[PDB]
Amino acid sequence: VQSNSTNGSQVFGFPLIPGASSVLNRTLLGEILNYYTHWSGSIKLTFMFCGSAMATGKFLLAYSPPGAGAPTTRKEAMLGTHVIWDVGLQSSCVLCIPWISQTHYRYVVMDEYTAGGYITCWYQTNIVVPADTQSDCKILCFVSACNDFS
Amino acid sequence: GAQVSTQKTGAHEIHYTNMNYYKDSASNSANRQEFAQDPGKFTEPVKDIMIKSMPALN
Amino acid sequence: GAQVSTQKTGAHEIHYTNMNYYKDSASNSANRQEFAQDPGKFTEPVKDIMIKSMPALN
Amino acid sequence: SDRVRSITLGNSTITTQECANVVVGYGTWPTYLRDEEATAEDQPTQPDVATCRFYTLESVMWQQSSPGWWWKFPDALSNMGLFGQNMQYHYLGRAGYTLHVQCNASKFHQGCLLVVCVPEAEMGCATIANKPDQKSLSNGETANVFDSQNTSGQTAVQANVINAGMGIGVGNLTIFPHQWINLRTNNSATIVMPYVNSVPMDNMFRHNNFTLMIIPFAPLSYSTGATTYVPITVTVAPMCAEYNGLRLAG
Amino acid sequence: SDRVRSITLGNSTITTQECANVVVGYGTWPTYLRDEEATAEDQPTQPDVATCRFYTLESVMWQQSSPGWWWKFPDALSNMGLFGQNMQYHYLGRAGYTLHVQCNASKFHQGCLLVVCVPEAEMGCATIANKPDQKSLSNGETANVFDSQNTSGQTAVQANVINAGMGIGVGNLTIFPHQWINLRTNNSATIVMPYVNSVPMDNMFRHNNFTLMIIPFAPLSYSTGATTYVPITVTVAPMCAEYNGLRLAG
Amino acid sequence: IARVADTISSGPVNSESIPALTAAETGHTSQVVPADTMQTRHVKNYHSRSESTVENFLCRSACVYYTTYKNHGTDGDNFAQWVINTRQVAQLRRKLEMFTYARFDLELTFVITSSQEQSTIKGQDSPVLTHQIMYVPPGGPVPTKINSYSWQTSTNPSVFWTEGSAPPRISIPFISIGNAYSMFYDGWARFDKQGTYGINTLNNMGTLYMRHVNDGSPGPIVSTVRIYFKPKHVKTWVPRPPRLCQYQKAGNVNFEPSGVTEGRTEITAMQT
Amino acid sequence: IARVADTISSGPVNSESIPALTAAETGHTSQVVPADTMQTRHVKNYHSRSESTVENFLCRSACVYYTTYKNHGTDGDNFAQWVINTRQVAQLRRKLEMFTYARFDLELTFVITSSQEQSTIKGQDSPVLTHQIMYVPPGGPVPTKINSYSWQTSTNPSVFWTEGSAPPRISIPFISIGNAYSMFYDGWARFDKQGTYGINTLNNMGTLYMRHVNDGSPGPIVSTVRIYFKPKHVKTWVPRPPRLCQYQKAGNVNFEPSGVTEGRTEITAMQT
Ligand SMILES: CCCCCCCCCCCCCCCC(=O)O
Ligand SMILES: CCCCCCCCCCCCCCCC(=O)O
Repeated sequence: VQSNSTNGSQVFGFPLIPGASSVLNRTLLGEILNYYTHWSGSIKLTFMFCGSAMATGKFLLAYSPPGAGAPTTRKEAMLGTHVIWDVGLQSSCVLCIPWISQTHYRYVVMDEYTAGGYITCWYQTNIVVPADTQSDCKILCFVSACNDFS
Repeated sequence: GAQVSTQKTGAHEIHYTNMNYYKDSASNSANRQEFAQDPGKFTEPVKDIMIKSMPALN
Repeated sequence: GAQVSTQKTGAHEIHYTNMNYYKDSASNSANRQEFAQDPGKFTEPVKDIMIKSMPALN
Repeated sequence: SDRVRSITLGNSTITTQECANVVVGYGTWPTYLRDEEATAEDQPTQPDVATCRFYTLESVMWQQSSPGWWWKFPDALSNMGLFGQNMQYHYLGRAGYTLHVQCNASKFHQGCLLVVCVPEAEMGCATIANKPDQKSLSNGETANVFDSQNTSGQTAVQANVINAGMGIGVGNLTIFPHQWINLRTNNSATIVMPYVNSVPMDNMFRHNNFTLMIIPFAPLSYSTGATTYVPITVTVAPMCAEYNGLRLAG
Repeated sequence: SDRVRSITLGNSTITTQECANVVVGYGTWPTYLRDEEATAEDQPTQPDVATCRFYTLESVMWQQSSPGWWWKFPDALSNMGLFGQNMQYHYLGRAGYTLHVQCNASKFHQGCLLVVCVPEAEMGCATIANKPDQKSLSNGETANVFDSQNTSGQTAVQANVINAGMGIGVGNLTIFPHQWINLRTNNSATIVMPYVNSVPMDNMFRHNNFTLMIIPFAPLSYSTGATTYVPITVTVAPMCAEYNGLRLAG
Repeated sequence: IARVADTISSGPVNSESIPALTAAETGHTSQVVPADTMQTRHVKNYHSRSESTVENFLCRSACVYYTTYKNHGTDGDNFAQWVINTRQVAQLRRKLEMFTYARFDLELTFVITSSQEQSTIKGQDSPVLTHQIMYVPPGGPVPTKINSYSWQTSTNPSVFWTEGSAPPRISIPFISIGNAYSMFYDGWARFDKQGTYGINTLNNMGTLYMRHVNDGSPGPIVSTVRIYFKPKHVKTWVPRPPRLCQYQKAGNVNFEPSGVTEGRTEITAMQT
Repeated sequence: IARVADTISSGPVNSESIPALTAAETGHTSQVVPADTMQTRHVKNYHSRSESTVENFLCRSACVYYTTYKNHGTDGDNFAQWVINTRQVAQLRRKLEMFTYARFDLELTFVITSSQEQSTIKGQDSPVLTHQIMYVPPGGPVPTKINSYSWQTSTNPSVFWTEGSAPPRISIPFISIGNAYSMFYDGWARFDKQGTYGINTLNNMGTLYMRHVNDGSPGPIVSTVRIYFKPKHVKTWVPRPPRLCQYQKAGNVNFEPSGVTEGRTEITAMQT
């Protein structure tokens, strides 16, 4: 992430496919799911800011259910399920992805019927730092299952 | 001297019997069951208890 | 722990036993029985009840 | 007497003086989902009167030679005001439907049509090694027309009436909830169709819960000098609509 | 501590770590209309979570020389998803609003803005014998900008900041519900605004219940090498929305 | 129990009741019974309706599919595979398609047979063959060769069987994603409706793989495996009209237009 | 039972509670559920977690190893032998290595098959073969020949089996020296650290020996035996990260450096 000259830029994104996507398939949740064919339940994503203490900023964490493609702008992303993450004293923020499906279970494998939807992140505000501070910084993302999961 | 227990069934719509034929417990079939879970030892291994609704720090 | 039920017999001229040997209900033999019928959902799906002896209209 | 009925939903009322008793699903009146039978966790949207009102589909003319007409519902109502907008903005949704089919004529006219609502009315293609086109299956409120003879084309629907578009006898469609409009008996028919599926809620663009078919078993016939323009019109209202999965609109 | 708050509405949550206590109307929390205070007879539509969720307006950059910005609400949200569609399809409607204004900066930056919500903020025209243009008054989510000096034009708004666009001292705007964002104190401010009018419900296109104004009383200032891009962003959610008079959409 | 309705004696009638007339247009059947049209005697009808129950109709083991494999071949290509698909078989498909939705457990039986291929080899006396049937769920490792590690089967269920024993048998519990299996699907896989259309969009039930577990012998052998399906504990919903057209494809409902009945000389003819 | 947590309805919230923020640095997961982030409906979730139990994960019979032997050979060298080693098989090893320690009973199944070798001999008709599988614990007498007295088996357990019968089966109780089997061993066999390093220092589980118990016949035969392992009553401790590198050796954990995931065009790309 960095200081931007423009508003609403995209930070990251990927489809919600825990058993296939390169983002999740080898994470612990993915590794367990790779031994199952079908799965169900809600998921948590934790984002930990690892920049300097003198750095502040805000982010949009959002989930967009299928029936439309991934958002192409913050304006569209914000219309889904979302959390505004205020980077301050607490370093971590959690985005909970609710269970939304026409089914009770989804396929572990990529499948068109049990489409995952999309997870994206957009800047809400700029990353603002004082003089003699590096504006370039990193964020770590962690993933785990919710209590409602099988 | 068989025991009687239940079969796994689907939720939100039955017994079977089980006799042991051997003198060694190693001969018994697998102990498949619902058991119990206690994930806290791996998900919350923390001395000072955190409250879900509260700030983690202070 | 077997259950005891009846055999189908001819009308207008007997028990058998049934023990389950598996831990999974999917292993049980078919649920063949007389059950019950309720054809009205397909033969009379009508809000306003018709009387057999009466004119259908008025 | 029992020939007269009135239905009020939302901001619309249909009053009929010559009608059949109302046919109701498989004996099930439409309701909202229970906590016992649920998937999606988010609190659902319930537009209530905003979408549960009646909408009228494009009328068609009944010719003495007409083979019949059909509509697919989730697609038919995709542009119908707020019902339309709520499905355009959601991943999942559910609704039952009230289908009221009308066709008046003079006492001197004769003919008879089957009004039937068929779930999962998957269509066969006229070309065997192919699949039907989207426009051959549904045109929103514009009815598709059945063929009197075997039809053709690479993406055409095998619309010959006798097989009801799906390879079954047309005469056996009476299994499905249905009612008839016999011009000497009534002017309209009413069918109440609850949501029916393998799942509690579904995507309203990928799947058509049911198709309405209007089939003239007895063709329209009249003497000369009698009115020649005899329309058939269809009016429908969703019930207990629920939506989940609010998202960027499709 | 009391510096941290979290607001959840519909399918959206805003969490803030450095904020002011929430300002609430004139002590009134937004509610739905009572039977005692009603006009329209039709059963109202209550979209609930479909429209009561948060929406984000176009962000602006705060320059050390900026005179300030404003938005009119019913107009600002006219294209905001289903809130937008429900007003496009109804004659009457009512809603309260939660306004959360954000602007973060480093501890080394200084400046301070007034965040104020003003009811019936009728605008004066720059040309005295004239009326302002529609686009000079509102650009949906795009903020209008106040002028540092006296402005001009036949349909221009007299946007000079010192008169707040209406001929009053800018320093007296504090009567209206307001909160400040002082960069050394907080990153965001929250105002809850109940519906306020002479009538229980109104037309959401002809009238703007209130205007949000963001005014830098103390301009942004910083040392060299410090971040130069410091945005201000506004996020709003309607509450207890009600609609009456379903009609052909405008 | 499930006894057919009996018959009540009925004498002469002269009244305003009209059981004979109705309005078919209303969408319900007439409830008229013989006691309403002619004079009757009492009949204690002891007949039952047990064979008409859904469970009895469906619980028979039908051949669904069969394929072959050999004990010799090129580069390890000696195994058969089959995508689970219950629509490749005309009789079973027809019965299953009578209900729009169904929920059931499935019992499988396999029948494995083999024969000799024409050969010039003397000394073909061979040991009894053993066969391996393995099920690979969607996304599992796939065999590419008969000696591939993919056959280790650490988790995937499989069955090993020796010829001469009773045919293999196994129970599969209901496995749908939804609460019932759909027989029909009036829809598309994708939101833009650009994928396939119809029932095959839901068919993601895995594949069976089959091979010999002996090594090769000079005498060539060809084996055939027939897979049988017997639904159990079957609950069904929403009956449909039986098909009149013959099936063309397993992946869809395309059809050849077909008449509704065999014809005859006239409407009053007795010779049909 | 083992039911998944259900969902509690949740209305609008405006308060000082902050379930959305935490401190990952503290080493515990967030306990946030959907009721804390969005408005929810009540959901009576009836799903269970039975297949996730350790017992179900592991109790499948995996092929671990196979080898061969012939009915002809030189100087009695017609038997197979195998050192017990569960690390020679990629799929089973991977599953077992997920837990650092485990305690379980082991059920074994053997699958024995055979085939003919190319020969010029006519008159190869032969009687059914019987096989002997013998287990020799560390330090026992060892077969050197198929006709050695070492096969008398007065104490060592063994199984005799005739082709055509159901495959052999036997139960082995937990046998460790310690209170659990170790999957990993960060240490050395010797105090001077001059022996081997790693898990193989603990592998002293004995050897299986296998042979035909018929006499030889002119027609040459080659036999293959597959050994299957099914852990039961399994209790495990201290889970570990699954391996990403492919296994190289059965005796150690040497590995080829491997990336953590398949790549993609960009961080915002949907096509992974
Ligand atoms: C090798 C032994 C295990 C065999 C496992 C095979 C399981 C295949 C799935 C069978 C159920 C198919 C149900 C389809 C019904 C339908 O969609 O209409
Ligand atoms: C011939 C019949 C008797 C067969 C006896 C074979 C016994 C071999 C030992 C099996 C247990 C091996 C457990 C290893 C587990 C581990 O160390 O991780």
